[PDB]
Amino acid sequence: QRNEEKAQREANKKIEKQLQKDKQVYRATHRLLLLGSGIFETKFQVDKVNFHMFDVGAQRDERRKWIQCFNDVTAIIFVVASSTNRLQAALKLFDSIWNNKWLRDTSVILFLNKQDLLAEKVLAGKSKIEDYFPEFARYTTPEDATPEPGEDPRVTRAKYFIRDEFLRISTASGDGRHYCYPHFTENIRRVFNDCRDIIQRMHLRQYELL
Amino acid sequence: TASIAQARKLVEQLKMEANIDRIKVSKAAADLMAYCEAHAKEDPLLTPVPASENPFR
Amino acid sequence: LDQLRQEAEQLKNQIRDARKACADATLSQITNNIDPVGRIQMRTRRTLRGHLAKIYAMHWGTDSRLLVSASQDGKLIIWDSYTTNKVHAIPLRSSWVMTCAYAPSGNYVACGGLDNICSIYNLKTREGNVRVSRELAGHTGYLSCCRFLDDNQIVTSSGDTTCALWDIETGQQTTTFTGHTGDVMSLSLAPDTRLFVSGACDASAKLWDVREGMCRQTFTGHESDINAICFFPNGNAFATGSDDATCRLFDLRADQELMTYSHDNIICGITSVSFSKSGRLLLAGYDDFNCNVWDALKADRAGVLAGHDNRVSCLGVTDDGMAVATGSWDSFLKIWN
Amino acid sequence: HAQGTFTSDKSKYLDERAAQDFVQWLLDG
Amino acid sequence: QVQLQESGGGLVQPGGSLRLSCAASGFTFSNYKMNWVRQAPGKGLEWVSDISQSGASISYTGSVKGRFTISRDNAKNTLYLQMNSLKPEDTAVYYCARCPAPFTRDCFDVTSTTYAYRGQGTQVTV
Amino acid sequence: ATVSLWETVQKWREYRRQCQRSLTEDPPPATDLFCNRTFDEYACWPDGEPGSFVNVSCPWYLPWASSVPQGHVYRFCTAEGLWLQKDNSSLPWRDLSECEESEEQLLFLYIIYTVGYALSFSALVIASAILLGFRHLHCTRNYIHLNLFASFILRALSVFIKDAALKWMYSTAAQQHQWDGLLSYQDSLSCRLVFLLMQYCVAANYYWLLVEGVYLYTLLAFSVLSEQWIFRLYVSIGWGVPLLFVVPWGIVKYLYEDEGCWTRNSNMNYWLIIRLPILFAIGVNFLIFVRVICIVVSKLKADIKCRLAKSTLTLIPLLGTHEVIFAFVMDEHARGTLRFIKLFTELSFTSFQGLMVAILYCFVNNEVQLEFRKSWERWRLE
Ligand SMILES: *C(=O)CC[C@H](NC(=O)CCCCCCCCCCCCCCC)C(=O)O
Repeated sequence: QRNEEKAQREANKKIEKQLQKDKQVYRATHRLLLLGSGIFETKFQVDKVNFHMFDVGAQRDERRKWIQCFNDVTAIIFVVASSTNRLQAALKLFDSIWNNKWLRDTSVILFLNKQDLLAEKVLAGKSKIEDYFPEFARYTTPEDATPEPGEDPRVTRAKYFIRDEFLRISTASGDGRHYCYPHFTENIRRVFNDCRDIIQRMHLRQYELL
Repeated sequence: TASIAQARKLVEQLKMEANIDRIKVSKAAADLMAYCEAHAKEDPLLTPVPASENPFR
Repeated sequence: LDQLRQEAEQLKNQIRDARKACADATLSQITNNIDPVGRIQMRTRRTLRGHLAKIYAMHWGTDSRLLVSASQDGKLIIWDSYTTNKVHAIPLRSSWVMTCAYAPSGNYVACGGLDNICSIYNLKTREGNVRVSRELAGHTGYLSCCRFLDDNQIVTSSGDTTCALWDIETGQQTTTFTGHTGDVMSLSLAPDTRLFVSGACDASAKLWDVREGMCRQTFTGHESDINAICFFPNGNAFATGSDDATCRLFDLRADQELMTYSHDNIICGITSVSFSKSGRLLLAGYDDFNCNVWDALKADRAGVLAGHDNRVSCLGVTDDGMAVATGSWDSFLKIWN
Repeated sequence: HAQGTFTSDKSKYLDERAAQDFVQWLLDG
Repeated sequence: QVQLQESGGGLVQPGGSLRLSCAASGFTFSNYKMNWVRQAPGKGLEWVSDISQSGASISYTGSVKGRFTISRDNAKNTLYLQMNSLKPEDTAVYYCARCPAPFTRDCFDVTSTTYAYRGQGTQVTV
Repeated sequence: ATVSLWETVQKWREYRRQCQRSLTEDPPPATDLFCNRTFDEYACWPDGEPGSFVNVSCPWYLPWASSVPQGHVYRFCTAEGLWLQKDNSSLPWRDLSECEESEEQLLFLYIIYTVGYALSFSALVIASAILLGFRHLHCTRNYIHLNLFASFILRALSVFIKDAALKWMYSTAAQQHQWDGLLSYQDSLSCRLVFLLMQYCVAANYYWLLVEGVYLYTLLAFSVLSEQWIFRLYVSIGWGVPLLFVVPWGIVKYLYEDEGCWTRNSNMNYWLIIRLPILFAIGVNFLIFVRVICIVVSKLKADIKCRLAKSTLTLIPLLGTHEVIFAFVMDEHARGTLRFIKLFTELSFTSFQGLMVAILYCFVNNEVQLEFRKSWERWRLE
């Protein structure tokens, strides 16, 4: 009858108000994926812009199926512990995240963690970096590289070499669709600046200005 | 070790899946064909009903 | 030790001989004389819009007019598909919803995902205010599929290589079906709901039973992960669709593949499989953004749905075969008829 | 703007022309 | 059933040579990027070297770079790891893996603890 | 300013009445076979002339009367009973060399912008049919594009109706009714309404270019805002603020200075109240242009020059920054050989602007080409 359709339509109308009000909250927030009980949302808000990062803990080490949920995050935060070789173990995971079909528009913010650990490693005589990467033995620190102080050219060698590995994966494919932003671990300001930079490049791509 | 015990439980599960009967695939295939010809009238996506008793118009 | 693996190899070799001994014909060989199926023209009747992110699962009510759909925005919208009216819109605690279910009675709705908890919601609670009836925790990985057997039982597949039969009124795992070595990506309950099939990332499917809890059968043949599984409407066959871009029809008593729905131009995997009421159309969503409609017996694609702007994540036919809803990653549910 | 100008210039080029044409109408008629 | 049957692994002094081969049945070998995953006695699973569908996209760890040379022959459904000048840090169980999806540039979960499409592994000992 | 036609007809009618009141004042004509008093509808002659060369020597209603104050024309009647006659003529002779004045450029400018507005209006109804008929392009960016394209189409329509009304204001049938005295089209309020519609459609075009620039700047520099509140604000700026400075122009041009229809601009302050909001949309679009191009050259530094040039030549039509080069020329001060070329690099540019934003932001747009590819692909499987 027509009265129950009217009641159903007024319920549709009062549901559409909440979906209109939820679209405003959902488009405002930036979804991150921290990829250093099965998910740990950590909402944080810098400069009134709402982020909520998702640290996928209590999951198995087999990520080819739940990583497709995160194809519409603004950024994958990729914390790599620069020291089994667990630096090539993150090189290969970045190689598969970068070239994945669904994460091919999803940009990556790359945090090269533990640079003080790498410093006290490389100055002490525990240079495994030349044993596991012999291309470092012919490497030269670039001229567009900043040796900010507390750094002799043996830690800014290995540090920029390790981001050159990731920017060698990153600049093979994925020219305009997604971007890798390498950083050396204020840490939240870098995520915010690079998410602003991701969102700006998405908008500039929607106008063919980039 | 415990991995050998897990392999023993696996091979016992594979022993459970060995004493079952497997019919000829022609009989099961003819059962599927019999199902598709038996329910051939009451499936509107294959054989569309007229748009009178169709709720999506 | 190592010779135990050799004895298991000889046992599965005996299984292979016992399965090719019962295979002398095909499903294609008997069906050279059956009638063909025409180009299945399905126009999008309704387009349910109202989801903000990618719809990861939809599910039909058993009255075949109410459908729940979960999307990754954190929202579980119950739609009247006959009027495109939203009946409910449950906000969820975790936004990463990889599955949804509708209770066959119509009272509850499950959801679950990367939070590892199945949330069961009462739709007809006191006067209508959809609250969480039961949060079922106990899974160690993400929930991939959940399918109510009764109002009181659910079975949830997870990415901890394990399916589990729960009890909604008590909140604890009645049965725990182990045996997969990969993430169980899907499950499909039989029309009798006594057995259920469950395909996983190890390219294998497994037929269980909710009463005992041990694995009745195991189905190899796929090359990569089984993204989707669905039962033929008699409960004797089931179609698996995997990420090697094939569908395959495995029969239980035949214990092996009856047909393989592939194509040369098709390269991306089947996200969703569904059958018609007759089982004559195997609709299969794809990562090339269109649901091909395969003639299940002849194995030649009858139609293509082809309306979706993104990956067709979910695809469900009604109980009475009257319509077929395909949700997709473009956040639109399309009703095809 | 451009069409204010153009049209102003057009309209008065034609109104002055109509004034001279009216004066030519008075000489014979 | 996806079957990876590794073979050719034995014992040799440092500076020797072995030629591993994983006979791969159950899948179309040409559509998949293959892999070599070694597992040390004291550690987890280290990727060694991948090779794409054609056999011209080859990568390695630097621990094996200049010393090992993979090749696949798509007709015989085979994948080789020619080993040369072995070190005592190269003794491991060499699983020949296979990234799951076909025609994909990504190669996920190959060195995971319970990966499915990985073989049983030749123990190479020096 | 310069004289009107309606002013000339009113001056002629009052001169005609005033000199008919003196034509029958006092007749002296006691001469034999000489000319009498008459009015030739151009200049009234003396009441009696016995053969002397005395005329009024110029009438004072005519447009260029203040240019020539001199007279004494030697045009009198002879002793034949009537004036002297010319070569095969029955009209009284009079010399008209003493009261006489001293174009294709307007036709050339008109052809260019008419071709441009027709090509633009065609491309923009095709672009609106595309942006309204795909349902995957239906984002808020394309709603701001669609209102921009509708502002362009309203601009092209108002430009066509304006030129048609200028053809109807000074047609020979309209001039015939106007120097008969009453009831012209130039009196009718539909003339005033099409010349009020032209200004509103121009201002709505400039303010939808401003809304496009403001929207792009809030997308880049600012945060995410609520889509419906920002779209209700954008339609109110693009369609309502043009009313907010057109309705003052309408009422001021109606009551203060209503010379002719509202087509020529006598008082330049009253046209400044419609120019300065348009100059304000132009200025804010130039600020947004240089800020977005700085954002692009900062994004491109992370050849560079050939991609930046393509992005700049893509951004120039969308915001209307090709007006900035000649917006400050200020056609009060542009008179001469600049006033032509200014009009050229105004008019043509704005006309073909509707073409350029339809090629760039619909046809060679990658999302629209994607929708055409998928539509032809899902027709090919049929
Ligand atoms: C003002 O100079 C003349 C008054 C004008 N009269 C005329 O029509 C002059 C003759 C020139 C006609 C010019 C061609 C019009 C455009 C032809 C092509 C249009 C095609 C549209 C492209 C899509 C008047 O006021 O009317």
